[PDB]
Amino acid sequence: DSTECSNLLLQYGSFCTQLNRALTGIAVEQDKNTQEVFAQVKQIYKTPP
Amino acid sequence: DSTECSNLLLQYGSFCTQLNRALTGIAVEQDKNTQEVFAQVKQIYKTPPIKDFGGFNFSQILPDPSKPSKRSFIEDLLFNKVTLKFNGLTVLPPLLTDEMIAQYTSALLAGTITSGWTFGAGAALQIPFAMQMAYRFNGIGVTQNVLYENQKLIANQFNSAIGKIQDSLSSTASALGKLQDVVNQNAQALNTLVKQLSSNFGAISSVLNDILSRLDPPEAEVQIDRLITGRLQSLQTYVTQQLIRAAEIRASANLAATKMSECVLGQSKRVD
Amino acid sequence: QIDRLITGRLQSLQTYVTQQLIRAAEIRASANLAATKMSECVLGQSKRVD
Amino acid sequence: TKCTLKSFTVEKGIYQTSNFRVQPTESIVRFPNITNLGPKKSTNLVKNKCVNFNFNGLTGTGVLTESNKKFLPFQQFGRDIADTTDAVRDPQTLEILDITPCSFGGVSVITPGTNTSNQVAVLYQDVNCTEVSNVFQTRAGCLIGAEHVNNSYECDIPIGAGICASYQTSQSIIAYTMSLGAENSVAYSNNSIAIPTNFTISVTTEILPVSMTKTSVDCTMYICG
Amino acid sequence: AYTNSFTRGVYYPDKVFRSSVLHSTQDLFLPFFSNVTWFHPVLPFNDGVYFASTEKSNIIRGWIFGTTLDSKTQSLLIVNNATNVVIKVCFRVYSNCTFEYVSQLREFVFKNIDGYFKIYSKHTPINLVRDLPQGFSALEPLVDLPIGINITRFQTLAAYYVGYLQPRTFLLKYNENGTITDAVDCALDPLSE
Amino acid sequence: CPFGEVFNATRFASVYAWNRKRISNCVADYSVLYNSASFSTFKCYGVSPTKLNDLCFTNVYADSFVIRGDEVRQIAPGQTGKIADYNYKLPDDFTGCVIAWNSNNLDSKVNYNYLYRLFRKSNLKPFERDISTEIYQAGSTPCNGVEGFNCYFPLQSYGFQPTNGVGYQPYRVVVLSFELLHAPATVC
Ligand SMILES: *[C@@H]1O[C@H](CO)[C@@H](O[C@@H]2O[C@H](CO)[C@@H](O[C@@H]3O[C@H](CO)[C@@H](O)[C@H](O[C@H]4O[C@H](CO)[C@@H](O)[C@H](O)[C@@H]4O)[C@@H]3O)[C@H](O)[C@H]2NC(C)=O)[C@H](O)[C@H]1NC(C)=O
Ligand SMILES: *[C@@H]1O[C@H](CO)[C@@H](O[C@@H]2O[C@H](CO)[C@@H](O[C@@H]3O[C@H](CO)[C@@H](O)[C@H](O)[C@@H]3O)[C@H](O)[C@H]2NC(C)=O)[C@H](O)[C@H]1NC(C)=O
Ligand SMILES: *[C@@H]1O[C@H](CO)[C@@H](O[C@@H]2O[C@H](CO)[C@@H](O)[C@H](O)[C@H]2NC(C)=O)[C@H](O)[C@H]1NC(C)=O
Ligand SMILES: *[C@@H]1O[C@H](CO)[C@@H](O[C@@H]2O[C@H](CO)[C@@H](O)[C@H](O)[C@H]2NC(C)=O)[C@H](O)[C@H]1NC(C)=O
Ligand SMILES: *[C@@H]1O[C@H](CO)[C@@H](O[C@@H]2O[C@H](CO)[C@@H](O)[C@H](O)[C@H]2NC(C)=O)[C@H](O)[C@H]1NC(C)=O
Ligand SMILES: *[C@@H]1O[C@H](CO)[C@@H](O[C@@H]2O[C@H](CO)[C@@H](O)[C@H](O)[C@H]2NC(C)=O)[C@H](O)[C@H]1NC(C)=O
Ligand SMILES: *[C@@H]1O[C@H](CO)[C@@H](O)[C@H](O)[C@H]1NC(C)=O
Ligand SMILES: *[C@@H]1O[C@H](CO)[C@@H](O)[C@H](O)[C@H]1NC(C)=O
Ligand SMILES: *[C@@H]1O[C@H](CO)[C@@H](O)[C@H](O)[C@H]1NC(C)=O
Ligand SMILES: *[C@@H]1O[C@H](CO)[C@@H](O)[C@H](O)[C@H]1NC(C)=O
Repeated sequence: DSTECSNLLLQYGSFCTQLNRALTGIAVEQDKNTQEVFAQVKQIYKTPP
Repeated sequence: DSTECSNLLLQYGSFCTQLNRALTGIAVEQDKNTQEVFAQVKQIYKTPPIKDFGGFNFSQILPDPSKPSKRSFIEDLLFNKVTLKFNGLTVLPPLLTDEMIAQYTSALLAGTITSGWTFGAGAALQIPFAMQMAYRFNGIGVTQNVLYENQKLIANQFNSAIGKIQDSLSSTASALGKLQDVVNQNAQALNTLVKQLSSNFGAISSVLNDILSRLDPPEAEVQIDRLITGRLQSLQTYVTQQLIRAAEIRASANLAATKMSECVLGQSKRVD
Repeated sequence: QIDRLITGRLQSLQTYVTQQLIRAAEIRASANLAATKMSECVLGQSKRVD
Repeated sequence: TKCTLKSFTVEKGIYQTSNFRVQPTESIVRFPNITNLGPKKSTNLVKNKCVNFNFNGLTGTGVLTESNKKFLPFQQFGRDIADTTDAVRDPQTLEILDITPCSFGGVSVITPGTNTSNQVAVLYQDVNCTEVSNVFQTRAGCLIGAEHVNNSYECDIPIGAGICASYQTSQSIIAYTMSLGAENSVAYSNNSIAIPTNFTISVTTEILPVSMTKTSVDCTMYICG
Repeated sequence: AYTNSFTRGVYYPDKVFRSSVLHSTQDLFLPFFSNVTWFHPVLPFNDGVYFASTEKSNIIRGWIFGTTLDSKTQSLLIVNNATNVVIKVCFRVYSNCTFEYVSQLREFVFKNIDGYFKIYSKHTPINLVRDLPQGFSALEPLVDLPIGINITRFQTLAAYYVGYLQPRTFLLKYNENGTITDAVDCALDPLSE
Repeated sequence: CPFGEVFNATRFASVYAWNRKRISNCVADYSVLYNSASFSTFKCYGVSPTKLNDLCFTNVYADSFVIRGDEVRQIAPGQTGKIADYNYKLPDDFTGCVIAWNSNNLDSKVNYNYLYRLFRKSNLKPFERDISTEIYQAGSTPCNGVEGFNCYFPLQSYGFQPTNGVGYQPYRVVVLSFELLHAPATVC
């Protein structure tokens, strides 16, 4: 949270944007993993009493 | 094409032969992927001239000679669904042309229609398509008489089900999500790689001719070194991104090869 | 001078270990496939074609 | 290729030996009319020739050509995408030109292996070879030193764009559109079945890598020592 | 008597040409829906200023820019005139000449960047009076003079809107011709963000 | 840039009231100056006239006046004399050119009147200009705006006779001075 550092960082380019995009891709992939493994059932089934 | 930068880059070492080697590796891996997925047929199989496959209708997925590309109606629909040389970046053309891949799929499709699963095992042995569908019902546990007593109904269901795919592809947008995502990811990577050139990287200016022009060589060397290290870092990042994404697409391509083998060439008992 | 040398050699070692990780992931995929083959094709008879 | 492979014998294959960029000739500079009266020299322009050029302080190397795109009366030079100069209007004649990076691409040789022969067929990738035995244009570039045949065989060396090269008899390197496979139309009929009357058992080899060498690098001894 | 500055008030950032592409620019702009101070005098120049004026009889004349305007330090004195427009660093209104230049809704954008004065103008066939309708236009017909002073006065010599530019990024859509058909303001709204 | 109206000016100016022309907002083709074969002296200090045709300056001054031969050597940094102390003084870190040529054909007849200053209570600062015609007080007694004992008029005329020696004939002098700060520039 230093502006003097941030202005210098702007020169480097799209590195921070690239890293954020990669991490958010990993994040959505994790939800995709859990959904693919567990959401195999169309409708919730209850065992008889 | 700057000589002094060429020397300062030369002194870094073998980084670029290494980057070129990685990129050419993934490049040839892509051709291996396509050839492994589609080239599972020994010899291309022509379909018979008159289509009388026991009431089933394959006109949509079978190649049409009228089209110049000689690809099926649904394949042309899928091609239209997606929407696919600056400074040192080149895109090498795939070894198998799109027409060759269409020919591969046409061969596989003609083989599976005419000969069932025999052609995958060895010589293509032809069975009437109704009797082959009876074979497959025996495969799923239903006795074969169920097909013959209901052959017209099953034909109508299959024809209407194929018809539904055309509506789904033509009208519903973003049906081909994964493939379009691959194209977008590659375009994104190349675009950001080109954008990195404009980045200053801590030197007095990004454009290399300008930094050369208005400083003495001893002083200009330092600024040129900053530009070189930044650009080399960006290029290394692009190469490693390509390597990882190529690994992921290789996994998907192996899955496609396995599905092509286990499902097109033969009936599979693996549920789902 | 040692700073320049350290930075260069560190970058080289880093790219080497990253390429090694990726190659190891490829080899692990191949080894899992080989284990599946040894279990489904040697320890038994497999119906899944080709 | 022997140099770039660090060997005196290279195996059959296609190796990107180097890169090839057309070098610019007769660099030109242009600056608007000196109406108000240090000064800046200006010269005539060229067309369809890879040239280093200076337009109003903007330096670039490319082929200048006529452009159908119209600027607006105030815009000097244009960028199509990704901050790359793609068009530029000359300050003297007030005319827009399109800039295309003059042809460049990898040069890769095709060799059948040294011990087989010493022949090579050069491939200049994505270069319409109107410029630098028989010169054959292919959709993957230009092929120098490889005879083109009409018949087709199984692919031996992957050139690209559905074209492969191979060494065959006298004793020449030939490029051909690869054959996907043999063509047969299995005789379908609604009452015809082909039943096997015999069989051959066949053992085949499937080779699979399972491990690597367990390398361990001492970070400190490698970096400093 | 304020009045919201609408979409109008955006200018071409640089000379370059862009065809059918979206671009992001970071420099002084006039904020969307920012209540400009309609005047019906005295006006400061904290930074670059959007000046928009409507005259049926063209009463308004050139702008007398000045850092101090006390005859102690040099002014800018844009004036305009039937035959020509004359601008001097030095008629009825008065108050070491460095440079003089003579040459040939009414959008006007004036800004001083590293001593360079820049002017952007536009002419519109207005049909509704006393309101600037939200719409899009821009051009860069300018005169550059290396003054190197921070102007702080306008003293324009029948009502004119005046708004103040701020350094906020914009996203400008470009037509096939290369003109700026549309734009959005990044920090205006989370949707635009 | 209007170097023509400076160098080919029909009438010049006395050295005590030397003329200064500010060059601005123009492109200066200095090659016209050093490719000319009609100059006796072209001494540049701290600047290369053959190397500023692709250079810009934040400020350019052009000073023109008339002196005589043996006084051209005084138009240089670190000089002393009647001209250097009481008429026209250049700074020690002078950056510019001193251009002079014989003007006997123009400033000598048998009708121009060129003047120079004789006395001054202190030496001129660099680029200072004194045009006052007040009586110089050399002694204790104070003059009453009139010439008298220990009281002298400060200006004399040059005796530019066409038959004078070369060192006594008039020479027209142009002094270009340059400034290059981290500021905008208009002379390129
Ligand atoms: C199913 O296919 C198998 C294929 O392996 C087939 O078995 C083969 O049968 C042939 C025909 O008898 C065998 O060929 C002969 O083998 C004898 C040895 O037993 C040789 O002496 C023969 O050579 C003489 O005859 C030839 C033909 O007249 C001459 O050309 C030659 O010069 C010699 O004079 C001949 O090679 C063959 O050995 C077997 N193969 C094996 C592995 O046993 C089988 O018959 C087929 N079944 C059916 C029902 O079709
Ligand atoms: C700049 O953008 C404008 C607007 O998008 C383009 O204007 C339009 O361009 C088309 C094709 O050039 C014109 O169609 C043709 O119009 C002529 C008469 O103008 C007519 O005879 C033809 O049969 C055809 O219909 C269209 O008229 C034109 N619109 C106008 C003039 O209002 C323009 O093309 C773009 N610039 C360039 C260089 O493409
Ligand atoms: C297989 O399906 C195709 C596609 O519908 C049929 O071809 C169409 O048939 C209709 C008749 O109902 C014609 O009006 C269309 O012009 C045909 N072409 C297309 C592109 O729709 C074909 O007839 C079917 N097969 C058989 C044997 O009837
Ligand atoms: C710069 O000077 C050249 C020299 O004449 C001008 O070129 C002329 O341009 C007009 C414009 O249509 C043509 O009709 C003439 O044939 C051109 N003549 C030559 C000799 O080229 C040019 O227009 C001038 N440009 C500016 C901006 O003043
Ligand atoms: C290879 O095939 C091409 C097919 O175009 C042949 O080229 C044609 O040859 C005939 C007979 O010489 C000419 O009449 C045509 O004008 C040629 N067409 C073109 C496009 O060149 C070619 O001769 C064949 N070559 C060999 C060795 O068989
Ligand atoms: C309109 O403006 C022009 C300014 O250019 C005025 O004319 C100038 O008058 C001065 C004073 O004599 C001259 O030094 C300039 O040479 C003139 N310039 C031109 C271009 O003519 C003019 O007086 C103004 N008013 C009218 C009614 O034209
Ligand atoms: C390659 O050529 C050498 C002779 O130079 C020969 O000894 C060797 O057997 C050849 N290799 C093959 C695979 O034929
Ligand atoms: C190559 O260029 C020539 C002339 O520039 C042209 O006639 C020819 O059609 C071009 N061929 C290709 C494949 O681009
Ligand atoms: C007069 O103008 C010149 C520039 O033309 C400037 O250098 C100088 O400082 C100015 N004088 C004053 C007193 O500001
Ligand atoms: C006018 O002066 C210029 C120098 O600015 C000189 O080169 C030229 O010869 C002169 N014109 C004449 C002598 O007609």
